[PDB]
Amino acid sequence: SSGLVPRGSHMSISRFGVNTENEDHLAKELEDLNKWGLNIFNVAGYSHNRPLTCIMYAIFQERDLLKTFRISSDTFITYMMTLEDHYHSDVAYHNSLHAADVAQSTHVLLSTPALDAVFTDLEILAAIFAAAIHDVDHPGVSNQFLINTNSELALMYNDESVLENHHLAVGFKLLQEEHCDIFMNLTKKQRQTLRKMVIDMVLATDMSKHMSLLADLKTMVETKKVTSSGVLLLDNYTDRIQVLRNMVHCADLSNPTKSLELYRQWTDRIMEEFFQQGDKERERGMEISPMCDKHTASVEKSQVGFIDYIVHPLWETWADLVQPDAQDILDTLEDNRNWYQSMIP
Ligand SMILES: COc1ccc2c(Nc3c(Cl)cncc3Cl)cc(=O)oc2c1OC1CCCC1
Ligand SMILES: [Mg+2]
Ligand SMILES: [Zn+2]
Repeated sequence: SSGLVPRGSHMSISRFGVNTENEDHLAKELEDLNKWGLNIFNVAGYSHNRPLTCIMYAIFQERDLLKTFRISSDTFITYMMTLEDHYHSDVAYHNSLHAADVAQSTHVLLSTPALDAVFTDLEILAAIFAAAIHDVDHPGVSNQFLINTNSELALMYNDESVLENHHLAVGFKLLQEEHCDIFMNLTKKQRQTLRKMVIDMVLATDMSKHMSLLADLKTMVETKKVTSSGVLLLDNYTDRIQVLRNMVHCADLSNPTKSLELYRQWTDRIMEEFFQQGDKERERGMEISPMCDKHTASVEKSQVGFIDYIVHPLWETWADLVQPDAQDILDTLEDNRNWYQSMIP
């Protein structure tokens, strides 16, 4: 059988989009599965554009989660393909590629030396799952757009974290489609605890919560306890879920910390989507939102501002918490900032 599937499994790699011509190219790419340098774009190209299902399957075999929580390859692949299918392919940034990137990045962060032996397999399961569903069924417009157009969703959720709540509703609702219950064999107590942790992590991806989230994290860094070997000590549930909230938030905001080659592609996609919203706003006779105007946009300048006000402050604190594990991410982020700095017209 293929090294891409569990030993003795009947699962066909062709089921999740991989041809024999790309098996080796993909397996090579997957040698970087546990590294920040992994190229999710190549993975997507080698799997008929199903990077989420592909990367999640690799992560779950790597972390032995299928065996730990008794999830069969069939159930897993059915759920993942169903979920990936619910990410809008025609949305420039928030499609399954973005989710695959967050999942993969979350996967790498969970293994940072400073956090070793901190999380239970269940917490690990919830973090990666949360990352995978965090933007499912995203429409390509912001919460404010949904609020202004009196979206059914916005009414339903009282204008509070409209998208995020929706991502959660969809992510869990799909567990009920045919052969999609990947949590069937967890105990009742485990499903309850996982639900709560996922809800927590996905709501924290709401940007309007960023400031509050960053503040709490800085407070934790202050009182952090560590072992002789230098490993973080997160005694209680509160500290663990707070770190996980921040971990997924960091993965969501990890574009500028990746190689410049990848970062630039991520930047083109987000700008393209923002412009899509810009056009939608014009078509509906609304005021064009900031940066959603392709005509008065300043891409380079905006990236620098995004890094100075949002990304750098967040990663500087994370780097602080898991010191010195994130120093490289910190340097790459700085190198990338200066590049965009130098490209401003
Ligand atoms: C690579 O460039 C990215 C990538 C992602 C974002 C971004 N992502 C998110 C997140 Cl993390 C959570 N909710 C919504 C968005 Cl759109 C937010 C956000 O405000 O800006 C993002 C961003 O840069 C923006 C494009 C011009 C200035 C800001
Ligand atoms: Mg989101
Ligand atoms: Zn996201």
